[PDB]
Amino acid sequence: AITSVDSYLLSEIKPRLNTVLENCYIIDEVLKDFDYQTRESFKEAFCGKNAQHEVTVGFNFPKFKNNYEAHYLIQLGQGQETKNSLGSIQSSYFEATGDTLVESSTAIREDDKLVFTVSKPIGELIKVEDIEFAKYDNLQVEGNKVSFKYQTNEDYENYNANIIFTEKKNDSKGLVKGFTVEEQVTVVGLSFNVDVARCLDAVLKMILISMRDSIEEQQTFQLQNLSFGDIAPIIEDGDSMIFGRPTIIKYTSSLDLDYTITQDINKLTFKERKD
Amino acid sequence: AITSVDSYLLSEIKPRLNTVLENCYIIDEVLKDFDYQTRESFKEAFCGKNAQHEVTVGFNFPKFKNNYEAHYLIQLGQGQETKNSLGSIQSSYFEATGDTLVESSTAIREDDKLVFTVSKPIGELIKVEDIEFAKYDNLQVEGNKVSFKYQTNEDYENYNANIIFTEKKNDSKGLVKGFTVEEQVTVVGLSFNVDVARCLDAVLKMILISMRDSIEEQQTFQLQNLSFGDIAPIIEDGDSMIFGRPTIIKYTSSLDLDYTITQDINKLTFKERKD
Amino acid sequence: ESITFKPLRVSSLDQIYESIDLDELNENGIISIEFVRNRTNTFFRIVDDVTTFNDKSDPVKAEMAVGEANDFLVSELKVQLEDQFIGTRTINTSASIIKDFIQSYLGRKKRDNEIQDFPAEDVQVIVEGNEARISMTVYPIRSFKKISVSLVYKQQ
Amino acid sequence: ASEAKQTVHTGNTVLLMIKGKPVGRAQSASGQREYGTTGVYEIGSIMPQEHVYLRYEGTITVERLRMKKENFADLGYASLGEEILKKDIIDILVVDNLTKQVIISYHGCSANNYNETWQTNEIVTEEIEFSYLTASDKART
Amino acid sequence: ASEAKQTVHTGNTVLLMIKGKPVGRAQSASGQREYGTTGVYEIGSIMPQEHVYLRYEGTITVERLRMKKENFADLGYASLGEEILKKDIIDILVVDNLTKQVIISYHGCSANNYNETWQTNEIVTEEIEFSYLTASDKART
Amino acid sequence: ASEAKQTVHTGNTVLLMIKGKPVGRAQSASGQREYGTTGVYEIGSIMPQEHVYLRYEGTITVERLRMKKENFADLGYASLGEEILKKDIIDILVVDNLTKQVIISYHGCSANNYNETWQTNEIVTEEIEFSYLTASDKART
Amino acid sequence: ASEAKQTVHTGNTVLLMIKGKPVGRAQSASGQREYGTTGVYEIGSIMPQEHVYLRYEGTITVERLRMKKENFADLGYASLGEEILKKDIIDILVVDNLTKQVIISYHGCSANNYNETWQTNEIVTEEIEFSYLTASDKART
Amino acid sequence: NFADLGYASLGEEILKKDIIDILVVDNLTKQVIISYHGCSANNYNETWQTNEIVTEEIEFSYLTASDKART
Amino acid sequence: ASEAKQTVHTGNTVLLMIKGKPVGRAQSASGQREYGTTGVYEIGSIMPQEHVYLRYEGTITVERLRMKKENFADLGYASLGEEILKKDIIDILVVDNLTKQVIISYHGCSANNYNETWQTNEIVTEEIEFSYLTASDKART
Amino acid sequence: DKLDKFAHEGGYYIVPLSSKQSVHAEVASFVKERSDAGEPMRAIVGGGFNESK
Repeated sequence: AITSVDSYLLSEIKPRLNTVLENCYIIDEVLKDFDYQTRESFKEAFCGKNAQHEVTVGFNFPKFKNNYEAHYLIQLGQGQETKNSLGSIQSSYFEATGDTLVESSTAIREDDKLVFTVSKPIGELIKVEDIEFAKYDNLQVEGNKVSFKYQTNEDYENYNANIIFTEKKNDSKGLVKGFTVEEQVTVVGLSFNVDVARCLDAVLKMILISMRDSIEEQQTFQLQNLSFGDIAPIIEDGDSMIFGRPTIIKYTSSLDLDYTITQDINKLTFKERKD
Repeated sequence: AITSVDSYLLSEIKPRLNTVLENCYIIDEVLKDFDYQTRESFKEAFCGKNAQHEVTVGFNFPKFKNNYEAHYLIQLGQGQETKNSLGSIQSSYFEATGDTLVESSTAIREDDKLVFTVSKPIGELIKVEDIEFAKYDNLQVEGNKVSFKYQTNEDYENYNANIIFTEKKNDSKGLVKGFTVEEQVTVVGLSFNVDVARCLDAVLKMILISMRDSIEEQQTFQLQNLSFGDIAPIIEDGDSMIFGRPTIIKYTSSLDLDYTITQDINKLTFKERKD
Repeated sequence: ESITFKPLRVSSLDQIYESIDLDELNENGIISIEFVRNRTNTFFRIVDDVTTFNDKSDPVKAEMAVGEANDFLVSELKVQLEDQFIGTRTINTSASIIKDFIQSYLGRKKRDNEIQDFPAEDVQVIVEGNEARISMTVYPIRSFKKISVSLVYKQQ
Repeated sequence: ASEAKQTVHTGNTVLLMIKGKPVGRAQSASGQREYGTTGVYEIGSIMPQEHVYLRYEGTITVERLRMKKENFADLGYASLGEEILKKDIIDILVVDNLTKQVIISYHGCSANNYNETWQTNEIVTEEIEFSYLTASDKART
Repeated sequence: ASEAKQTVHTGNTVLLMIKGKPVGRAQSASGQREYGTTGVYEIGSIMPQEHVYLRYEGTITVERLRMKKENFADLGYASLGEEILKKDIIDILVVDNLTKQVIISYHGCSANNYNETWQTNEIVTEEIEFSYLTASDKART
Repeated sequence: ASEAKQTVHTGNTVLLMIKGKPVGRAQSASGQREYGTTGVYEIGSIMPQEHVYLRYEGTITVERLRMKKENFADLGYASLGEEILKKDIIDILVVDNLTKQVIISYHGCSANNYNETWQTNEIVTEEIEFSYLTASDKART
Repeated sequence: ASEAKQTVHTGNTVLLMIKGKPVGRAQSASGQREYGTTGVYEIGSIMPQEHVYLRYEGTITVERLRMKKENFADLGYASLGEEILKKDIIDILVVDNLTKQVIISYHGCSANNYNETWQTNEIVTEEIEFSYLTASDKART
Repeated sequence: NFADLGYASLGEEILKKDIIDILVVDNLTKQVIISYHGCSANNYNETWQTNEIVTEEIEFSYLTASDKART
Repeated sequence: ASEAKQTVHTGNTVLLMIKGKPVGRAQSASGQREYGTTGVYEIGSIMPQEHVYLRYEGTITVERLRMKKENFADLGYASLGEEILKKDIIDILVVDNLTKQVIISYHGCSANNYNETWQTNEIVTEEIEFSYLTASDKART
Repeated sequence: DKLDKFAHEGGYYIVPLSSKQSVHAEVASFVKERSDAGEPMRAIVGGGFNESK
């Protein structure tokens, strides 16, 4: 599973940043240490549902003009290989598996079992929220749905559960070959007003903190490290300077490829010899 | 609690610098090692309540002209992440808490208890000056005020105490997620007269020494380190050069965010099974 | 330890039940006293533990000693559990954590010989808002009841 | 994308919990177990005919930064004198940050030695080493 | 070009296999053997007249990164308590990535000690040390 | 290595019983026997023509850590004062832990010596010596 | 691990008393007994038919570090010269520290041997040997 | 074991046990190194311990010892 | 820790004197006593009814490093040849160094054994054994 | 009312010194209530002289 850190960063940042800027309480919590003036100015400009001004995020070298009132700029940076396993072997799988999904699913009644439906089939069930099925419940997964004994659990006929599971792709089996890569990605906020840049950097730090609970980087992009540069004038040739403070984010991910195996043994030929 | 080191530096420097320059005794103590000439010239120019000349402090890249007779210039500098905890967990709290406050409060008489009033409610009481309440005194905090038994302490009805306490924000509980950051901030004094710059640097060093007793950096910005650059001509294109000696200040702070928890257990369902 | 078969100091009894008389009482959930005589000694013994409940299917129902063992086990467990999570200020808790704590408790009892055996995998935990359901099984202890003997005499 | 078939544990996916309380600013922990395997050597063989388990010894260490509150001494988990004799056993749990499922739990933990370092240029640290009766990895999926 | 007459083994040409299952994210392994050679010294000689083999001791260590699944505890190969007593012997095979031929196999492996490290800034690692009855390099070409 | 497959009785596999109870916190047990063997010599030759058995001596030793309850003095299996004359014989069994099969039995055990020790930092050690009438190893087959 | 819950008497839990006082700086204490057990043999068979008890021997040992005050010589519990003939019997008790309950008592203790040592860098060690009439373990229940 | 195999006895059954002959042998060729004739038992010792392996010891007195058939 | 406050006689606190002089380079000293205690037994019961004292045996040992001057042979406190018959009894005192108070005294000391050793790299060791008539501990109070 | 006085006292075993059948029912009902409430108990009963089987 080749990793595109930049796209993941963008997808995590955009909705999360919009949600954070949606409400004032979270912003006030974030900007507790800042002075009244800059805090209130940033809140007036960008914060709130009905904010007239808006921030943006995008990759570097855009052929079009880019808004320099407040923008998050991303560039890919360097990368390095840090650790390897014997034969480049990372893991072995019997059934092809894709991404790990989290889905909410209300309990349902079936003639012998309570069940939960899901969007897609199941390759493996990791966890059901606040449940530890015993032998009596006889937890079974049958494609799309997971099921447990009806009678002794009948109080929970409409349990508002949620599920963490894994997609199923194929029944084939193979080996995972790959290594670990230690990658650096640079993120910088741009603004002709330095105070806006400072507040933007603080918001960036908070959303990076919040991201650590995300499933994907919990499973794929562990060992997050941060590093901040100095406030510098990005450009001097305009009528007014652009000010930005670059930040460097580090991640560790496992670049890997699935090598299928067609060998399947189903018969044995134990015979003696004579001389 | 996101940390803005620059604003804290400014807020600590301005009143403290004004107070230090207010009186001559402290300045004479500071400038003991310097020669008579420069010491007395600086005292004549800047020291004293009725000083005609005055120093200033502000951030870098101001669009307006800035006074270059004597000024403290700040710029943010670099930063780095140095240490982490398991799961990025820093601390656990049952009640939301804000800043740590110190308030003076004269004792008061209540029909059963001596009490101290405070400006704001109490989340936690750290210390009461020169007091170690015993069981007999039965120390209790009830929102705004703290109280102890009247009878055996009646000699102290007007005790001129002071209190170190913590604000109360909410009754909710959550987890503190974050890490430690090792940050560098640059401070430089500017003056077209080199001797004034030297004296200004000495004053800066003294106020940095004095700051170490401050509550906030005792609680937030531990491990202060200093580094001084060489006296250099900041600018040569004017009629006369600007001379300044940059200084680098290091700090360690814990960037963190409070993650609330809505799960509260209040009932138990211990039941057996049959087969 | 059950009161079964233990001696008693009572000087005498109004009636001396026969073997069949004793069997009828015990089979019908009546606890009685039995008399025996040594060479020069006499004992009054408690034949067995039985409650008024008649069915032999479930030992916990029939034998108070077995039911008592279950009673003290659960009650001591729950009160301890209340203190740790309900009573003491707990910030977070998961179903699995409860499962581990339960297994830790049961393992300690076995190490103290209070329980002979149990299924480790049978435990179930469910959490629903502010409530949790716990289900588990433990095998009751079994006491020694019957011995049958036969003798054969032979020459040489 | 996130294929769970290759994921590994790290410091950001683990929590250290005691009595439900997550210990704060915990840095590292190590676990050791010794089965005391020994071989059996006959007269007519240099090779060991078989190995046998004899003795189970296990210790766990924890490194922490001394918070001003809720340190191991203040929490009552550790001890500094005869107060130790009244301290009962504890269970130390390592639980998954994502699912809150258990990864490994130590039962009947007891304290062995206590170390604290006061230093000028670095944050205060303390180390504790426990001896436990048994380990368990139950309560899984 | 590739002249096989000078090739050597490396981490990319080796697989570590147990019960047919390739253990994943395995990092290193070391093998030790001691024949316990001792000399014989006569009265009329400082030199050792001859050496003799007396005792065969051998251990193998394995270092691994704890995957969230199929860790040594979950696989049943290791143990954490009295469950060990019901664990039978195993054979650990080092097999060539290219040909799938065997390079060296350890027979009758038994576990000696178990180590796991939880750390904040690094991926979790675990180490196991086994004691084996005999080694073999058979099944070659 | 496994519980069942090990051909040798480790200390773990063995259990010691007295009068339908196990002996807690047992530490050691030794059994010694002498058949009173002697040689026959005559004038004709120095070499012993035959060997014969004269007297049977049998003793067993046990050590134990004094529990706060269920000691030999508390349990009545051993006595301190004149009450010994009111103590009958005792039978000891050494048992296979797996199946409660018998390994060896001592019949008619009676006490010879009783020793006790207390020390500053050691565990209290209780020792006792038993002399018996016969020792039998039956019911195995 | 805890004070109350430990099933075994550690040295710490025990306290030693004489005549309503504790014995300071005690280090060791041992009690040995012999029932004078013998075997009965006859012409019919080699095996011992029965065992009987003949004579009761009971001795207790104590060691102590010579305090500058309250020694046995100072306290009168032991004597050096002819004053011993003016010393009556003594009773010793070994006590549970928690509750001052009795664990075992020695009645009629009289002195046999008294030993003393001095050395350059060691602590002065005082030892004494007591022979008693009877030993009883009652009032526990 | 010796008790199981009958080479040694615990009770009165010893009187029903005859003499035994022991041989010490070269492993390579099963040649004899030394032999003990007429072995009869003198002492039998047994030990059990918490973490040690069970140790069985026995003492035999014999009539003669011979080293022949080597040449 | 302090000189006066330590409740225990360390070797340093003690001083050994003979005939108004200290003994230089003393290394060890031991005193042993036996009251010749015996038990009374009768036909009625095995238990000893009473204990009595028969004979008094008292011996003291001393070791010393042979100084080039003031040895026992040089000082006349000990003798080698027939001159011993011209040597009278000696009294030994063991003294508190701080105040020259007496701790214990030996009266009527006479010699039993005298031992001497020489070795390549060790210090010359002189040992002597004294038998005395009585030992008294008075003048303390 | 007397039996209700013993609630929340921890006495596992309770014995009424009487032979009245109605009294026995009162204890059985009371014990039933406590057991469900979270306070297990056991009652021991026996009535009269040489009563017929």
